[PDB]
Amino acid sequence: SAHLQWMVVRNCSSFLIKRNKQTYSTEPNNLKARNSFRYNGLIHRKTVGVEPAADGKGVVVVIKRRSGQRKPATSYVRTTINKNARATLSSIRHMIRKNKYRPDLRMAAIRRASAILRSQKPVMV
Amino acid sequence: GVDIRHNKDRKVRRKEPKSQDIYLRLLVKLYRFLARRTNSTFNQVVLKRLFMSRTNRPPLSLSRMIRKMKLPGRENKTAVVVGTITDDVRVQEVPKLKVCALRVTSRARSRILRAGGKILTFDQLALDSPKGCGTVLLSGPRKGREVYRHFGKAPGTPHSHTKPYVRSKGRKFERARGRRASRGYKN
Amino acid sequence: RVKENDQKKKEAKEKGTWVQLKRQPAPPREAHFVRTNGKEPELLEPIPYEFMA
Amino acid sequence: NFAELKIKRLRKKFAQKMLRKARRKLIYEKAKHYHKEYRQMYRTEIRMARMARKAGNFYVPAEPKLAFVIRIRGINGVSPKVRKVLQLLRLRQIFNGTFVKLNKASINMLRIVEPYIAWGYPNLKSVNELIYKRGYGKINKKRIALTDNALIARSLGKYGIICMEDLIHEIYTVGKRFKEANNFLWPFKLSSPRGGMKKKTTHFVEGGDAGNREDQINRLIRRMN
Amino acid sequence: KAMSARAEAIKALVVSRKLDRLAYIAHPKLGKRARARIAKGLRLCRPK
RNA sequence: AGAGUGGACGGGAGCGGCGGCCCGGA
RNA sequence: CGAAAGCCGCCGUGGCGCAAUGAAGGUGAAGGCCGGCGCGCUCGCCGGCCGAGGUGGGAUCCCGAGGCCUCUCCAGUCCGC
RNA sequence: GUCGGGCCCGGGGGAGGCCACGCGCGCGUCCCCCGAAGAGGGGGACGGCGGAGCGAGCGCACGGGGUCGG
Ligand SMILES: [Mg+2]
Ligand SMILES: [Mg+2]
Ligand SMILES: [Mg+2]
Ligand SMILES: [Mg+2]
Ligand SMILES: [Mg+2]
Ligand SMILES: [Mg+2]
Ligand SMILES: [Mg+2]
Ligand SMILES: [Mg+2]
Ligand SMILES: [Mg+2]
Ligand SMILES: [Mg+2]
Repeated sequence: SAHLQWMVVRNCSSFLIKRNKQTYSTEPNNLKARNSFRYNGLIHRKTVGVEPAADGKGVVVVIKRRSGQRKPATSYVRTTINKNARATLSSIRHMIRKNKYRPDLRMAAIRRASAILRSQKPVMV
Repeated sequence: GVDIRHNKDRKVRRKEPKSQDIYLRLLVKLYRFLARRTNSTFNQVVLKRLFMSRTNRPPLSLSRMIRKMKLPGRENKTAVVVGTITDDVRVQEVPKLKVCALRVTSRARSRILRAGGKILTFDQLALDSPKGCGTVLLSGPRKGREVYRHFGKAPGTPHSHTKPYVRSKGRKFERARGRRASRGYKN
Repeated sequence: RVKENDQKKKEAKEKGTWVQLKRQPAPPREAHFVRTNGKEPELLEPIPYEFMA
Repeated sequence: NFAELKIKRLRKKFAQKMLRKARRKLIYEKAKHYHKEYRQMYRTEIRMARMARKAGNFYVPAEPKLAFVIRIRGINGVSPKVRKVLQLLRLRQIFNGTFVKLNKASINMLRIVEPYIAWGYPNLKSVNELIYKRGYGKINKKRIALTDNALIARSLGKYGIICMEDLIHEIYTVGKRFKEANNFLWPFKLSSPRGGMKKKTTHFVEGGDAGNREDQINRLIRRMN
Repeated sequence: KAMSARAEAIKALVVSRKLDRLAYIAHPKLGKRARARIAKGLRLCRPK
């Protein structure tokens, strides 16, 4: 259960970083990277995360499968998107909203995707 | 400057359980939501009793709850205690009951179930009756224990019946002067 | 005054009025006219000092 | 559903707007009535005294039913009886005035705390300035600025007191609900007296401030609020 | 017997005023039809 | 789109407002 | 690591609790109702049920007269405050 | 006698100020006239009375705590 697992890992977790007045989390499916019940990547039935791609071009969106909830090998389905910026934001927005797959992390995934894209694009002098 | 005393400003009361029990914390969250967003004084009483300590939540006996359900007008109501249902071996037959408790001992639970009743926890109580309707809210005897036998006026005063603090019970342990008129005085 | 209150409430209930039952602490003093009756008020005046005792 | 629902909520909004307009018209008329009553009372007192002078007699007016009291000494070195009377008067700070209703019991406890307060009889202008500028109400044990007739009506509408004009009318013409209105009013926290006091620690009739200045309390209230 | 006696005893039976009108209309339940009348008379036009 | 200071339909029986050659009805 | 951990149950002996009181011999914690009969004697005979008494307060819960509505009326359908 | 009170009790008439007064039709309530019972009718004024949905469209501001498109 999400609430029980949160009451467990709320203060004791290997992803927790408490340093000077701030608290962060480093689990691999954590948009906004904060110690919260909403933005926890392990305790929910449905989770969406975004990362940079394997090569330095594009964004991989990983969502949690419904069925294999106790089998962590097959429990995540990830897709790489190497389009342009407006289409990748529109595609992940369509994915979240039209699947109705946890539609409160939508804008957080949007901010994270735009940050990853802007970091991926080449640096100007 | 204003003339007020500040020694009674902070009210000494529980605002959360002292426990680190996560299941208790979860149902305190649930009943805190219910007491806030509901007009149920039942939910408010259940919340503050959830905050309370273990001595303030004495165990309720099965026979005592049988009597309080047997009281008139309480047919097919849900008996609710926030505390522990213990068994009473002094009662031979058990009627069917719909109880809700934080904790039920093994033999009390077996006796209720094989008598043919239902036992609820507080989450399924909130599913069944979220307002608290059709409930009888009991409690155990909060002043039945040995510390309350020892509290009160001092034992060497009249006319107190306060248990003294003696290291053994016998004819040599605090029965002389002060306890009978043939040794000084009696009071 | 308890028995007086009870009889007063009974008479008020049967006769259909509302009457006062409490008592009130000595109100102020209800504006009024003071007749001089034609004559002028007498002029008072402090006395001189004389030592007797 | 999206047409009957919207016309229903539009009808509800219209009815609430009409109720607001009705209550506004009511409070307007009430204030007009009180203006008539005040001017009638003022001219009535002047006419009574003038009639007694024409007849050759004396007109003794009614000794007032309303007093404004101000705690004017601090909280250091106070007798316990004086302390208890001042906190029954709700004067817990210095320059901390309030309204009292004058009878024998109240006058005797003022006589108890004579050298700590300055008190007197306020006029209608003083009650206007006090309730409008420094008007705070007690709403579930909080001190809330009187900015809203809704606030006044939600606390005191069960006595027919639904506006600040109704409050001022009760306090000035001490009604049957004067206790409730005066207890609704938080005690007024006045400023320091602009211009000074000429001596704090002696009675007003011997050159100080303490005691009963009769209508010079209005001069003090102008300087102090 | 006393309850029967009291039971048979209790069954043995048989201008304008503008400010008051303003309070009546400003009442929330009583003044509903009155301010409805005021509203439709403010916004309706039939001659004569 | 979640919308409730009461909402239900459903025969029951008439209006105000939109569609006339007086017949209406998501 | 582990001098830890696990297990015993015909290993619960024992401790503390479940009963007190008396110096001690010792004794040792449930009532009411309904019927008959003595002498229903301030009370036994048997029988029947019920199960720790009563009063005043008492959080909570239960019933609830009557109210509050819907374009609108006529006869009831549902739940809500 | 009263710039008194009675939502300034009221009614009539003649070359101004004020009002947070202004849909119907029917009912009531009050008043006037013919009144041929002072009946039945011709009218006016008041109402908090009577089954039946809804004005919107721009602004300005002493208006639920500072902005400048200086
Ligand atoms: Mg301070
Ligand atoms: Mg201190
Ligand atoms: Mg001093
Ligand atoms: Mg100066
Ligand atoms: Mg001194
Ligand atoms: Mg071992
Ligand atoms: Mg044992
Ligand atoms: Mg043994
Ligand atoms: Mg006049
Ligand atoms: Mg007139």
